[PDB]
Amino acid sequence: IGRLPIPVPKGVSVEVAPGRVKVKGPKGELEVPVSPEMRVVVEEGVVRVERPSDERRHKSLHGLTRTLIANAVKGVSEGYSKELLIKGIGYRARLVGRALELTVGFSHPVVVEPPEGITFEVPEPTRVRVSGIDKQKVGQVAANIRAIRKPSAYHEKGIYYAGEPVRLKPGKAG
Amino acid sequence: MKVRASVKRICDKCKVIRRHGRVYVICENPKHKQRQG
Amino acid sequence: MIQPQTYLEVADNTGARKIMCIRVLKGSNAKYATVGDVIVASVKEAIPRGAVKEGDVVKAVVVRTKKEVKRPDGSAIRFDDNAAVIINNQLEPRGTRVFGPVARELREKGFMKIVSLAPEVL
Amino acid sequence: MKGILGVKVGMTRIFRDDRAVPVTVILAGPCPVVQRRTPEKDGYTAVQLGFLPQNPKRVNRPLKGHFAKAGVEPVRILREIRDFNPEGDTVTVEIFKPGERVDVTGTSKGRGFAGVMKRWNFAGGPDSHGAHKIHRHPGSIGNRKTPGRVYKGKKMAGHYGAERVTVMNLEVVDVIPEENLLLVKGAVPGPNGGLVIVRETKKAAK
RNA sequence: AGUGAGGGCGCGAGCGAUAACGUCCGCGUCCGAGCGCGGGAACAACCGAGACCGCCAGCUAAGGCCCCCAAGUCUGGGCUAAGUGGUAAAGGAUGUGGCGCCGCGAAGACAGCCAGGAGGUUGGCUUAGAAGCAGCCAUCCUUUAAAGAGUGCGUAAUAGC
RNA sequence: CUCGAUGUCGGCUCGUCGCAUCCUGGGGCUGAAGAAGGUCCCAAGGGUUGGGCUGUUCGCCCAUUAAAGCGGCACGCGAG
RNA sequence: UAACCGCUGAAAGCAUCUAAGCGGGAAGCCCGCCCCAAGAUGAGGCCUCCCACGGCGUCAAGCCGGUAAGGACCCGGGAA
Repeated sequence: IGRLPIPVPKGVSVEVAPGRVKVKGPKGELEVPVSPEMRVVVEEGVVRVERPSDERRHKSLHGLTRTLIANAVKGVSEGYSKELLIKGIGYRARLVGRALELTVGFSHPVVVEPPEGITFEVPEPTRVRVSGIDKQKVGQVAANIRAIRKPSAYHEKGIYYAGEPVRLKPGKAG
Repeated sequence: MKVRASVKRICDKCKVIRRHGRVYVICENPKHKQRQG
Repeated sequence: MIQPQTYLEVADNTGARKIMCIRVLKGSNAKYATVGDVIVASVKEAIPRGAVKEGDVVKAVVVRTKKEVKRPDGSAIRFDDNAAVIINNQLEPRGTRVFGPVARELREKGFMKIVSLAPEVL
Repeated sequence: MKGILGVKVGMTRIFRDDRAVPVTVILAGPCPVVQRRTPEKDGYTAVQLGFLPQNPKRVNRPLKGHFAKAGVEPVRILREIRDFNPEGDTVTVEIFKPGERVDVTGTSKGRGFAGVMKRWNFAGGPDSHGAHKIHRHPGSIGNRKTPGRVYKGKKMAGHYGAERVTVMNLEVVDVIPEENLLLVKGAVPGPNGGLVIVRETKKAAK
């Protein structure tokens, strides 16, 4: 009824191999997990995740294999770029090539490196983020960077995802 | 915040989070860090 | 060379060139009112007038007798034991005082005044 | 990074604009007496000797163990792993460059047999209000039903001199390439005019 | 002729704090004084059981059968999965599984979605502002996406979600 | 159990484990600006001074100190 | 890895760090640091070297020389 419907457009390399499902698209040969009982098909344009039951384990498993391998696909279709925005009077940014310029620790050496699907985008640099491929590892690295200085609820000067409304509290007494 | 006990949520929409037998309430207000595991 | 409890000599605005220190002002584990150091004490000896009194200051380490061994293998020993009394900051006590030169002191540095102050023979 | 030696004696010297004290290291130059090829002793390494005490005196075995890659006529020998032999004979006439940091050790001069007194710190007990043991003696050793008995590994009286050991970092100070000698300002680890060795390890980030 | 003082366990009253391998009395068993065997790890009194002496005999208690060690790593149907097994209460909880029950307007559901979030809604005080999103209650009307006497981020009302 | 025998205090000397950790760090929280406090969960690693008076350990007081913890072992220690 | 922070994600067709799978992280845990150590009968591993030593009832795992192959003994010396 509902927790298993998805199409596999682009004629993507949509195949199941040694107990691992191989989703190959712009290159992201993404390895989407395959629980032995979940099971799925990709015929015509329709890709379906099945349920060898419906109890707790399985049902969640469904939500998963479905959503996550769904990922495998959408991903293999484009290229996974994380939109991110650096912003704060205290900070600098430029690709440098394969790292993380960055400067707001007032002893700025910030020489980072790009894991993989990770390409650096400095078009601002106020607006500035990265592109990845692997939705999981991408949101992640993004995070790594955010984390390393970003916080600031009461005074801003950080890195922000899309940049949530950053809830902020007063300083002294007024 | 934590307490080997109590926790009846709070922040009017304070979340009952299941994590590691960890009775941990998650919210949108630090005031509610409810760690009772 | 050192001591905890001590009958030491001074010669600043002293009540008497003598006070008894408790211990060393250094790294919590005294045991050595040592050459060129800074420590604690009260008076032992008398004091005609003088705004000094029978109180207690802290201050800095002069002479010793049991090896003033310096960086340059400069070497010495005076058959005398005494330091200069301090007022807070360190800023020495008296206008002058009876004694003289030699590395260790100035070297510790913080007290140049003592430095130029006790120069000549004695 | 290793030197094999006959430790001489400790003495004082001067450096820059100040004196300070060193020690006399002396080593003719050990040589590839035995090699653990790895396929040989996958604990790969070099064993060498560095002098020569009388030949008329020498077990056949020794004679041929030498035979091996054949070298000379001594008796001072020992081994160390993870150290290539970019040679087949070593001296130190450069082997050990000065103005460098080193680590080193040797035999440990042989003490005696003194209790709570020696062996360990804290000089014995006290003396006066009690003299039925005057000044020092053995601390305490356990108790009633705690473990219900006598303990098993706290310091103890006696023999504590016939052993060996080493010192962490020390300075290479100076190199005398002729008389294969080097001054190093060292804890003269163990006697002198006897046996020692040096090795260098310290990825120490200050 | 011997004990003329004894303890334990279960139930029933004392007492004690409804504490103690406490001490008081009673019904029973007990254990000594047989209570020497099984046994529960090993443990005087907790379930089994009375040993006159044999058996390189077989049926059984209790309680056991992957192994250490005799005995199915039986079959059958479940429910937990924390290692509970492998001591604990008060009490806490979108634990796990189970009821015996509630919402299904396929006049096609809920979390996810889209857009509008309607005009009198405009003081009552306070109006510096209520003109739902400042305090003492208001509980009506038209009007359609069906209607918020406006559950909520708020300041100067207000304006926006 | 112990009265055919179990040395009770205070201290000494050598201590050994323990965490409801004092200093240490790791932390979320603040009525958290900084700094600094204070509010809990994690973690014993090392560390966890001198004197004064008092036979008193506790204690009060002098001077510092990063700090100068509570306590288990017949309140460890007489075959020391 | 502790608390504590996150990524990807369902079962709770919006959400969640959370079984699934991934990461951050403590002066603490294994290592790295030195010091013991196959009497770790589960080593000995490598090097050199005397010979497979010589006589005795086969089962010769007993005798004697065998080798100074080597070492012990006594002597003489040692911060051992």
